[PDB]
Amino acid sequence: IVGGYTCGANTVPYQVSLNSGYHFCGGSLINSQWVVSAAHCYKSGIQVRLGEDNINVVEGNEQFISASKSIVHPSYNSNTLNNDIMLIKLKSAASLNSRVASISLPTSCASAGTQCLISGWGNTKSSGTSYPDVLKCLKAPILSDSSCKSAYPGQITSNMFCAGYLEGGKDSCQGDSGGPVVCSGKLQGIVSWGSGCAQKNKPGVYTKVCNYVSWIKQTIASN
Ligand SMILES: [Ca+2]
Repeated sequence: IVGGYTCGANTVPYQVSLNSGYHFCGGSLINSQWVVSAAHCYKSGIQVRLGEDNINVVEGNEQFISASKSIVHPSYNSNTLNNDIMLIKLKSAASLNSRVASISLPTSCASAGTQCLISGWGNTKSSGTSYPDVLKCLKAPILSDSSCKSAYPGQITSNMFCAGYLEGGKDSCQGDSGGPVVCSGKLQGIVSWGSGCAQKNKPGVYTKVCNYVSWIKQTIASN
């Protein structure tokens, strides 16, 4: 997260860290046994870390649970990043409490102008590299589809939306991928891609979760 603020320990209780020996992507807990993330975060050997603030220090509220199954969306396209969503099943159910909690799926899509919360442990600089150890937060609005398509000609599908600031300075970034965009208490986006980070006229692009609710619910029901 570039240009954000320190969330505070366990104030984003649905945020997860995907660990393969190190943090490499975010995700969101959607019930006691399932996480949603970005398909471009796919790899084998994932451990899901819940209840994290400082990902390099054991602070006492963590739960570490290995993945038993990962399901990349059937139509994921790694070249365009269309359908950049995957589901991860945990080997055992998480213990839900005030600091580890699921985020509701949306019943309706969010409109441009809605303010959302984006969070992650990704890079905090637009030029250079500095990775934080505590969770960072950003409040950002959903941008109009017209402005999104104008920023990224020929690259925005109906399964994507832009959020952030056309003036630059505030954005998600590398290492935030897979993490949540929460608007009015519902999961509306997944950190997916962008051109650099926090650059003028290049806002972040997010997977549009409301398009996938039926697939998520059907998949969870049968796996
Ligand atoms: Ca920790």
